Order: sequence, then structure tokens, then C-alpha cells
Amino acid sequence: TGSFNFGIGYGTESGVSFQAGVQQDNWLGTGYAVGINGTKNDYQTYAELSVTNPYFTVDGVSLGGRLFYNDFQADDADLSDYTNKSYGTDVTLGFPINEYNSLRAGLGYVHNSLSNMQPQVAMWRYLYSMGEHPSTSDQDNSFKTDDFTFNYGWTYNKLDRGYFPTDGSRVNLTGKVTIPGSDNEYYKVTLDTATYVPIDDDHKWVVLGRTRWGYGDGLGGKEMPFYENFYAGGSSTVRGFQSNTIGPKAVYFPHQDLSKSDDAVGGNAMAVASLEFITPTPFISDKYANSVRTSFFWDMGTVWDTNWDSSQYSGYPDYSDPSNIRMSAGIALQWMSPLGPLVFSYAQPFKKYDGDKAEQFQFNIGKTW
Amino acid sequence: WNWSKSF
Ligand SMILES: [Mg+2]
Ligand SMILES: [Mg+2]
Repeated sequence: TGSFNFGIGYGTESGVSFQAGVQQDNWLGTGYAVGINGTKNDYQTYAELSVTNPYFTVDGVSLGGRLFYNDFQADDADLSDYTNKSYGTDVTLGFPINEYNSLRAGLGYVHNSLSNMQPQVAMWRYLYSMGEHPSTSDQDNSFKTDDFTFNYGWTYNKLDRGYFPTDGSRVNLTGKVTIPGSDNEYYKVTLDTATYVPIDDDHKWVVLGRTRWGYGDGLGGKEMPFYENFYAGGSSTVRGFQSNTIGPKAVYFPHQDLSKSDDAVGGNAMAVASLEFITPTPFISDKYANSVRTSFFWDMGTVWDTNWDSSQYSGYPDYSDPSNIRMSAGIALQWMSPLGPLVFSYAQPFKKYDGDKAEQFQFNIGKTW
Repeated sequence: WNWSKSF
């Protein structure tokens, strides 16, 4: 008939987080699930009305609906400062292919309203490509856009287990592109892969290979908006690095000749890879391996800005350079605790670049399971 | 942590 839930979590990147939802399982006999969910962390507030139906057709074609609001404070996510308030809708159809494959396609509308932008080169390059020319010596600005998107996705999942896998692979490819008539003109592609290779019969020793890629660019002279940027560094990409520090840094314009900074801005291209040796946990019985997991890892990644105009800023790093690969090594520990899914890592960033920030200890308690 | 309550 229905349910509701409340969650409290914690992350080094996100601080204390809260979650809350309420779902009506069958709306007046339609078979659609209607719900309201909300989440809040140090830099993000998000709320949505959800409409879902796993059997839109009796075959198993799914429908997924959204009407959302989102409030992003970029400085609290350790980026060069800006604020983005947005709302919109999405409709998505899910087509199962076989046990291990699904496809999804959908249409999206999103209104984005940008304010409180701290003048810096890359952000202003995008603004200029959009016909925007706000003052460079002033943080009281405003840019509002309406976009319509076509979204597509592909998920391969043959993990033997959803939680603490020991064998198989997981691949998720997402795409989106603006439909003419949008203010923006851009596409964005994301690729995530995870492969688990057990080396012993009992599956207590596993080799994990993770990669994560992202590429987007503008069309017809526009650039991809910077609030769609990829980032890297943190607890889920390159451990041992401060969240999102990897990649370009803001080149700030003077307030009222530019200022090199160590404030990350993300980029439109990204590549992250990790090799991780899963092993039994010292001082713990392998009866708890489904609930406790130790691993040693080698993380690497880079983020870059393909449109950095190096000609015009010779005195500053060429942030279009994709070859400054950050690297770290360390040890992680996960635990299905009474307080919820728990992840503690200690890692040392042994290859880092000008302006990158370290965060050796990183901790996360989930609020959804 | 996540508390769930079917109504
Ligand atoms: Mg601040
Ligand atoms: Mg700084």
C-alpha cells in the first residue's frame, strides 16, 4: 500500500546528510508508484516527485518519471564559487534485453539559474560562448537557461552479488544531448566499469578493476556548461585526494593580472582508473566477508579542459593537458554496520600536481540502506 | 542509517 523512510549519513566530502521519502505503492489502481523524496548535504539540496511503473507494458518495459528541484552551492563542494538553482522533469522508458543488459531512453527538461559566480577564466569562456558578458570584477550576476535533452543509457550488470561482489562485471554508459530549441547546445557521455576477478575458490581474495570516463563538448560554438563538468578526487574516484581537487584550477579575474589559484573547477574530459586487491580482514572471521571487506588499492585519474585557450594565457598552466595523471595508494575498509554501510580509507597521494589538495583519511556512512 | 516504516 505504501511506506516512508528517513536517513542520516556522513561523508568527508558531504558532511552530515539527511534523506526522507514517502511512497504510495499503487495509485488508485493504476499500477504507478507515486512518491516524494528529499536529500540534503553540505553543498546540495534535492527534492523530487517520483512516478514509476516496473510494468508499463506487461512485457516489463518500465516507465520512470521525475519533477525535481535542486540547489547546488559550489564552494561547499570545494569548487570555485557559484550557486545553481534548477528544476525540471524527466520521462524515461526502461527496456530489459536479457538478464544482464538493459537500455533506457528519455526526454528531459531542466531550468538552470546561475548566480554568485566568482569571475574566473574558464567559467567566463563558457559564458562568452553563450552570448553572456557579465562583469569580471563582480560576483553579483545571473544567467538563466531552459534546456530540453534526449537521454539514453546502457547498463550491463553480471555481478554475482549487489553488495560486496566477488565475480563479474558492471558497465554503465549514459548519454545526453540537447534538442534544438534549448539555450545550451552540448552532449555529455559517461562510462563506468567494474570487474571482479576471484583468484581463490572460496572467493575471499578478489581483484577489482574500476574505470570511469567522461567526455562532453559544446556544439556550434557553445561550450558545455561548467555545472555539467566532470570532477575527480575523493572517496569514490581517486582516494587520498580532496573531493574534486583533480584537474583544472580557477584562474580568477581581479575584483574592483589574473590570479592563479588552487580552487578546482572540474573539466569536460575525465578518466579515472583503480586497481584494488580485495582480501580477508585482519582480526575478523571470513564468515563476515559478506558484511566486512578489506582492500588495498592503486587509484589514478585526471580531469582536463579541452577548450583551455593556452594561446591567451601562456603564463598559466595549460589545463587542456590530459597527461597529468594523479595517483595514490592506500587501504580501504567497508562494513555493513548497525549505523549503515560504512567505508573508511587511508591513502597517500604519491603523484600530485601544482594546486592539488590531499585528504588522506576519508569516511562515509550511507543513509539509503 | 536508514529507518523504513511501511504504513
Ligand atoms: Mg562559502
Ligand atoms: Mg584554496
